[PDB]
Amino acid sequence: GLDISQATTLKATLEDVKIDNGTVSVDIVLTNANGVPVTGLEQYAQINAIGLGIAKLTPESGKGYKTPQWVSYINSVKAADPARSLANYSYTDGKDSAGNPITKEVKFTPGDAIQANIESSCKTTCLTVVDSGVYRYTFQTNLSTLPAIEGLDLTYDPTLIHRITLELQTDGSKDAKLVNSHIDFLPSDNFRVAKETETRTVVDLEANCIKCHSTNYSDTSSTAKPLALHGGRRIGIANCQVCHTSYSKDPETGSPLDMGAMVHAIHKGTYAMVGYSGTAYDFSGTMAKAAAESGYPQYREGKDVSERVTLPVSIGNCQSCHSTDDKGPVDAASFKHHKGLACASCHMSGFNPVDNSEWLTPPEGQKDRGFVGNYFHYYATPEIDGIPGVNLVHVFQNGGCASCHAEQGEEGSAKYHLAKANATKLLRTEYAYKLENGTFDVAKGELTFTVNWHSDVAPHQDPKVKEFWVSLTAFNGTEYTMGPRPSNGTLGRSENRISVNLAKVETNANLTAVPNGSKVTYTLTGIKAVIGTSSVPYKQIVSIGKGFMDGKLLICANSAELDPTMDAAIDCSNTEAPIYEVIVGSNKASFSADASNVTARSIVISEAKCANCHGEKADFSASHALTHAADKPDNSCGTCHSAVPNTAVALADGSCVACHNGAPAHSKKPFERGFDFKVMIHQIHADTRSVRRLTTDAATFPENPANCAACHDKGQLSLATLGNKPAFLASTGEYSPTVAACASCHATTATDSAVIGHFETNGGVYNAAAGTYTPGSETCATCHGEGKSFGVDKVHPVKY
Ligand code: HEC
Ligand code: HEC
Ligand code: HEC
Ligand code: HEC
Ligand code: HEC
Ligand code: HEC
Ligand code: HEC
Ligand code: HEC
Ligand code: HEC
Ligand code: HEC
Ligand code: HEC
Ligand SMILES: [Ca+2]
Ligand SMILES: [Fe+3]
Ligand SMILES: [Mg+2]
Ligand SMILES: [Mg+2]
Repeated sequence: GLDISQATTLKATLEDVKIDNGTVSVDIVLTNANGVPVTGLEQYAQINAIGLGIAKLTPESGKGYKTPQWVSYINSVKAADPARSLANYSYTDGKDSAGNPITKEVKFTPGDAIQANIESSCKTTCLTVVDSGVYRYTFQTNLSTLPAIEGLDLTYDPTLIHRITLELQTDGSKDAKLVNSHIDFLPSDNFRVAKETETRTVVDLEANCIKCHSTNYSDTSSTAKPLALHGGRRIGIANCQVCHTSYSKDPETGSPLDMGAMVHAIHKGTYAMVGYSGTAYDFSGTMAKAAAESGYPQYREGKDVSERVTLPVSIGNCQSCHSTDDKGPVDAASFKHHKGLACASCHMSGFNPVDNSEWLTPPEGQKDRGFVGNYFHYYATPEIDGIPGVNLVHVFQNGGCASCHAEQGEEGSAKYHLAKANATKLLRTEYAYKLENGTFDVAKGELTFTVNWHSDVAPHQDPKVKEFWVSLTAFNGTEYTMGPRPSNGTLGRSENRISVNLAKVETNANLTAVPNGSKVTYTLTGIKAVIGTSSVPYKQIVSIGKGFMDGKLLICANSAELDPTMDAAIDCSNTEAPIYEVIVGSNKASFSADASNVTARSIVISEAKCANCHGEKADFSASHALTHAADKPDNSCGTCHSAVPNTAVALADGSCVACHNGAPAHSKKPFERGFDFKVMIHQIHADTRSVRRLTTDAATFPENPANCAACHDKGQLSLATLGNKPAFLASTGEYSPTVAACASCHATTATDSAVIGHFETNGGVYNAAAGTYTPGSETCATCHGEGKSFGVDKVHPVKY
């Protein structure tokens, strides 16, 4: 009491107990959710797995500090399956400068390989009940009778910190009756629990991975996507680390299984390897491309997986995964120290000591540092590096050793990796500004507003300010509407938006700036529109007379400034240094007839949640690269199309919805790739968008898209006023607001006419003629609003 077969939850800790003579054993305390010990395991006919592993944490040395690494005592040499040993291939991608197609090559090194593993085949056979719920595992594996493996030192050493892991699973259970636990200890100190500061953690699931990954292991829905590997049984980092060691490899490809090398390459979209049952897992998507383009008979659609990982931050954004704020692992700084496979996993993509065998020999009369060392020291170039434009050899020759080789508490290559992110923070603080409310004299066509700038050197006088965009958008109090595309006007070519570069006051005849210390008052004139049936520029700005103003300031920063006590900002016309751009947003101010506030548009998503995956203050100019991207936002087509820059900053306050709303202007897309913000964002992240503008690859969303709480906070989906918004008029017809929201996943076309009829029965319109919907007519909220009978929070797999 209580019997395993009536237990609904298991919790286990193998925190307990220890070994001698090479013979290892450990106690497993198996209990309830509440903590009633579960009895009868050792007899149980419904056990799926019981696995235990053990490993020592060996030290490493070289120039500077290098972190310790796990060695499993349990290992074996695996041979490659001949028919699943992947062949080399190539594929076309893009054109060179002459306009000729570029061919890329992907290369492998199939061959026998070491793999760390655990003890899985024993199960109950190794168990002796010792107490209520408390079992005892003695390893079949003895530390003394371990078969030698070439290159690997497997000798037992009680002075080194040690790990044992448990994976335990019953009744086919993906969560409730699944456990991974582990114990680290120091055998020599009578097997005492290791201090956090003694073992090796490096990354923590919650501090480092959860910002993007789902850990809803029990998720039953069709779109579940929890981070649980190997049939669903492996979920804890501490467990990964025993098998995914620096020496393990996939024999079919030569790919490393080292945890860092594997994790960097997966998220960079370069990793490929063959796993259980000969399934090829290609994280680049290029295998499927090659198969399509020239044949590749080892790729089997519907069994092998070849899809490009689409990471929502830069692979250079280390803080996404490695803590720098001292609230993660105590050994978090491990990422600052050189380690061949880690460094190579980004900078040496696609190279190997067989196809790049020259790099095994240093240049004449230089020291041999191994394959990776020699690349970093001698052979790397900007044209070939895994991060294009990077020059490692120049840092070797010119930047001093402490650039990569770090003593404990030094920065090492982190000085290069975090430099732009750090300077970005400082410059956003230093150039912070406030927009005051504007006074719009509509009959005069004149908007006056004041910027509270950081100093008495105004934006147009500061050569480190590349551009300083302020955009104003009409807002009628219900929802933004872009409207039809007008003919061009002096200030822009949109009915509802004007963007003006305040840094170019001296050459803009419509713009005046009057400084008063730090405060600069700007007067923009020529905002005039004849109101009738025709589309004309500023038509809504003029007829509504009010709305919002948003700032997007671009500061030029010096990419060669690495010392954080120096000034990062640099004169934009400087020619020595490569320059990168720092973005500084603002408050969202109002404009109106007397400069009083305009009530804020409702907030229906969480800024912080977008930032979990995209990082803080992500920029989306590059999302506007397809069409008229080089047109400036004060100039004709660029008013809407610009990427230089796109003039929105924040994600949750409706800045994007100023354009991405239910009334796209011209060359309209159909619903199934529609322009309206909720429709677009739902379709991208749920892979229901028929076509993405800039890539043929579907987003690889690391959460469950039906987990509404990935983006929405509790209380944001009441749906109470949603039916009062304007319908979304797509190319072919219009869709009422709640319909557009739900059908973006549920019905991107009229495939299932029961769903469509459900919409039409309850006040909804779906691909109807323009003007059919009357705001107010949808009655969706009564049943689907949060907390109702079929509430969006009850019916989807949410985790708030
Ligand atoms: C206003 C036009 C709407 C819209 C846009 C939706 N609903 Fe409903 N809905 C209700 C019930 C009882 C179900 C079935 C529940 C179940 O089988 O578990 C549904 C189903 C849906 C869906 C899912 C359709 C699909 O199979 O993909 C969608 C997208 C949807 N609804 C949207 C209940 C109600 C109501 C109770 C009287 C009301 C009113 C509405 N729904 C209104 C709307
Ligand atoms: C030892 C029992 C393992 C533990 C614990 C974990 N993994 Fe693993 N994994 C292991 C091996 C030997 C292999 C290669 C198999 C081969 O055929 O050569 C892998 C493979 C992966 C992969 C590649 C994709 C796949 O084959 O499914 C991934 C992404 C992976 N492993 C991840 C991973 C994670 C995150 C783990 C902790 C939750 C983890 N594995 C534990 C062996 C073992
Ligand atoms: C998740 C998508 C990551 C990003 C982005 C970066 N790193 Fe990483 N890194 C990650 C993991 C899961 C690990 C393995 C930890 C382990 O159990 O081995 C690492 C490891 C490294 C290491 C090696 C650390 C060590 O073995 O002690 C280094 C040197 C490293 N990472 C550097 C690094 C840099 C510079 C990054 C930004 C440019 C970066 N990593 C990103 C996960 C992820
Ligand atoms: C990054 C651009 C580096 C700079 C600058 C320097 N070194 Fe380096 N070195 C680097 C790597 C990635 C490696 C491989 C490490 C591995 O685990 O494979 C090496 C190797 C060495 C070694 C061997 C011992 C070791 O620390 O692993 C030595 C002794 C060494 N490098 C010396 C060295 C010196 C003297 C440098 C300044 C003139 C120097 N390195 C710069 C990366 C980089
Ligand atoms: C991807 C997760 C990486 C890992 C692993 C490593 N580095 Fe890296 N490196 C990466 C990026 C995205 C960049 C460019 C940074 C930028 O702001 O543009 C770099 C750059 C470097 C540099 C500077 C190169 C130059 O300025 O020309 C060095 C010296 C460097 N990287 C070294 C290095 C070492 C030694 C690593 C192992 C600890 C290592 N990198 C891992 C991305 C990634
Ligand atoms: C992780 C669970 C995410 C959450 C939370 C948010 N986004 Fe996302 N998004 C994610 C991925 C993996 C991708 C694909 C990235 C790629 O390179 O293709 C995206 C994509 C976007 C895009 C499109 C970018 C492009 O095609 O140019 C947009 C505009 C976007 N995401 C916006 C966005 C918003 C506003 C979110 C909060 C409501 C948000 N995302 C959350 C991963 C995740
Ligand atoms: C008008 C001034 C815009 C604002 C403000 C925002 N976007 Fe936009 N976007 C706009 C247009 C005219 C286009 C068409 C394509 C082009 O290159 O001009 C787009 C397109 C997008 C897309 C394309 C997605 C796809 O079809 O797969 C994305 C992902 C996108 N825009 C994102 C986006 C975000 C997140 C914005 C707020 C930061 C945003 N846009 C503002 C016009 C305008
Ligand atoms: C805002 C008032 C716009 C201005 C000014 C111009 N365009 Fe545009 N365009 C706009 C939208 C919202 C869209 C997407 C419609 C959708 O439903 O997704 C477009 C589309 C195009 C296209 C099609 C390619 C595409 O990215 O979808 C083209 C070729 C195009 N726009 C050209 C174009 C030109 C030449 C303009 C100046 C004469 C111009 N656009 C202005 C919105 C707006
Ligand atoms: C977004 C910025 C991420 C963070 C932070 C981390 N991961 Fe990730 N991971 C991300 C994406 C977009 C993908 C592809 C889509 C998907 O979820 O399948 C992944 C994938 C993985 C995998 C492979 C899963 C599989 O198919 O076998 C692994 C093993 C993985 N990610 C691990 C992982 C770890 C350990 C992280 C913290 C150190 C982590 N990721 C952070 C996006 C993001
Ligand atoms: C991030 C990738 C999202 C996930 C996951 C889900 N939604 Fe969403 N939603 C997203 C955005 C960018 C928007 C528009 C935001 C804005 O400022 O306009 C929306 C909007 C909605 C709406 C309209 C709500 C309203 O305006 O009153 C609804 C009804 C909605 N989303 C529903 C919803 C459901 C039920 C989800 C889980 C199945 C869900 N969303 C996921 C972004 C994201
Ligand atoms: C993508 C992010 C979605 C949004 C937006 C909406 N829904 Fe959804 N919904 C989505 C998925 C992938 C699923 C399947 C979940 C599962 O457990 O397999 C669902 C489920 C439902 C259901 C269940 C009943 C049914 O007949 O399917 C209902 C009733 C439902 N969803 C309603 C609904 C409404 C009203 C939405 C707009 C407010 C809506 N969903 C948005 C994915 C997404
Ligand atoms: Ca394999
Ligand atoms: Fe035309
Ligand atoms: Mg002027
Ligand atoms: Mg564009």
